[PDB]
Amino acid sequence: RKQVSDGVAHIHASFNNTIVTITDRQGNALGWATAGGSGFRGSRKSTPFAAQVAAERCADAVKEYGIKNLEVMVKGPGPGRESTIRALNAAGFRITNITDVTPIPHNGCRPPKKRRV
Amino acid sequence: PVIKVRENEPFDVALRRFKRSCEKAGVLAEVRRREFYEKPTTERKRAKASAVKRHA
Amino acid sequence: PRRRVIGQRKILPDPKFGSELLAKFVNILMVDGKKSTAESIVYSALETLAQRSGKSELEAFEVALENVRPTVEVKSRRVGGSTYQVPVEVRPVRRNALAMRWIVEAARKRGDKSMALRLANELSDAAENKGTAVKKREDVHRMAEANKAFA
RNA sequence: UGAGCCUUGAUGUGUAGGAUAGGUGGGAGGCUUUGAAGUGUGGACGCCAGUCUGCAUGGAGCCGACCUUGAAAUACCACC
RNA sequence: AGGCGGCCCCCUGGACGAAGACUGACGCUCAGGUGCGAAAGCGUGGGGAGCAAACAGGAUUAGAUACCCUGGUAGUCCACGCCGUAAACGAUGUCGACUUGGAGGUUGUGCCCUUGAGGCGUGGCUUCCGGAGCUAACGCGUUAAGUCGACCGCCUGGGGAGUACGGCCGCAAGGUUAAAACUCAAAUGAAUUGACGGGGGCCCGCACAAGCGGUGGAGCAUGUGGUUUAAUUCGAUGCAAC
RNA sequence: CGCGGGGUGGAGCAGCCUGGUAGCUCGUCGGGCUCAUAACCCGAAGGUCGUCGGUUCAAAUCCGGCCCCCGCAACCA
Ligand SMILES: [Mg+2]
Ligand SMILES: [Mg+2]
Ligand SMILES: [Mg+2]
Ligand SMILES: [Mg+2]
Ligand SMILES: [Mg+2]
Ligand SMILES: [Mg+2]
Ligand SMILES: [Mg+2]
Ligand SMILES: [Mg+2]
Ligand SMILES: [Mg+2]
Ligand SMILES: [Mg+2]
Ligand SMILES: [Mg+2]
Repeated sequence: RKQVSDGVAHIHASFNNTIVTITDRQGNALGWATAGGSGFRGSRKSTPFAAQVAAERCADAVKEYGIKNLEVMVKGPGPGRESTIRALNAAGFRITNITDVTPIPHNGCRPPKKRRV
Repeated sequence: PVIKVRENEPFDVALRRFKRSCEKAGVLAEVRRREFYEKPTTERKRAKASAVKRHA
Repeated sequence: PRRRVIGQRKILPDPKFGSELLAKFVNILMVDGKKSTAESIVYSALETLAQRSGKSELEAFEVALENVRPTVEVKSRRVGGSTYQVPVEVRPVRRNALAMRWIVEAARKRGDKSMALRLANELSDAAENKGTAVKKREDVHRMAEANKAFA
């Protein structure tokens, strides 16, 4: 049902949690998986291996939709920056676009203050 | 850094290229800079320090 | 040592078969220095396993060890306040030793009437993967697996 | 895009086991040119065993108590 | 000066320079006086995304009115005003003059055939190292803290106290000017040897790790302490007394 | 009293939803681990599955009475 040949794969690589989300060419989701939603908390949450695992899980989930070719959207810097992509490659999706959509502000919005440790 | 995969090219190589592109951009560094707000004074001080370091 | 990396002392093989591993096992078993008793116990254990399995005394020893030895072992790093118990690749030299130690511990724990008999039983359990040492190995592996995340 | 229903097609692994046996009554043969074995398979389900077909190819056979089972043929079936 | 960074237009200040032309001391500083003056704040009116005092909850914590997280009002933004303080700091008043230098950078400009980005030199502007010199040294150092001149401003031990009281200014917050009594023998400044750092780098020890056995729990030996005794000889007291 | 849903390890919730089937959140102890309370895993004790009978090979799972908790509207001399 509602099968697709190729779709976008958003990886939200952050300092806290890596998010893997597989969506349509235009922007309609099918299945997502998170490193925190794989059975990992705190120190295990922000991890390349965990990210990889999450990616694998996502791939497993989306295999019902008949996806063959793949494109990946990269958002933010995290521990799972390339590990995630490696995972999906291993899972067997013929990667075409390694898109980077990192949210760099052009000096507008005020950031929060420094963490004094 | 929007990166496309060429024909007759491995995945690892593509990944490496992407990494290089990222490095060239300095996106991660920018994010780090913007992670927490910097007071202008502090930034200026840092710049001065960097300049000092440059002189060897 | 902070400075010294030295080649370890030569340990002579077992009198009955010709095995360094067996000797090492005996040493591990032995405390206070009573080697001849320990050796005898080991021999007895081997005999019972042979009587049970109907196989070679050393080969059986080996596969039991194989069944109880892990590939990955956790190690504390202590960088922050929270535990950073990083898993590390274990060398084939000390892995064996660790397995032997585990076996010994299991034997100690066991409540059969002869110590030789106890360890024979442990060996048997290892062969059929159901004993205490094997269980310990399993969770060690699980612990490593959980935190294999770190490098 | 939900609600039923006259209706017509799917659906039923306790382990014994030919393997995805719901039961209760009529039967030892029903089906076939309102086209039988075997072959490429689309889509499904799925216990991954296999289970229901759509369409093409092929043109004269698959099944039945079987050995099993607390229950027997999906050899024909109605009440559902 | 405070400051000011998307872009584009309008209005406009100033600087700097090059050839030249002209005025002819028109110069300098500045008590009082006037204007400008980050931030926060204050005032009406707006505007309000984020951020974020206060504030709330969570943690953390011995406690946690904090640091940390989630949130979140004033404020941060404009409009015309007030405020008039900042470590407004080059901690160096302002101007003018002179004295071996370099590496540069920045911003121009004029000749020589630019015979090529370039070359000759040669003027303005800013940064670092540093000679003479100077200083308490640190250091500053043709942008002086050097050698002189002018002119001001301000200091005269610390604290009390840049506070009181009074004035003047302020819507208010307060600002400004500015004491005294009493009190202390120091108060500092630079640098030096040290030590120390929950600074940095190096190395090392059974220091950790990895391991092997303990003690600590029991009884016994012993020694101390504590209590007790007529007397419990006295000393030993982190390691380095038991 | 009429009707509807529930009695599930120490507690609550899935398994009923059309027989072939004890899982979830903790709680408790032990082990590993940390300076650790904790976080985290491994292992275990802990349930006439309201009660009882019936159909059946097979029920906590279908039904019947009975008991308890709740919800429901209802009148209440
Ligand atoms: Mg004249
Ligand atoms: Mg302001
Ligand atoms: Mg205001
Ligand atoms: Mg905050
Ligand atoms: Mg609080
Ligand atoms: Mg002042
Ligand atoms: Mg300033
Ligand atoms: Mg001053
Ligand atoms: Mg200098
Ligand atoms: Mg005052
Ligand atoms: Mg003791």
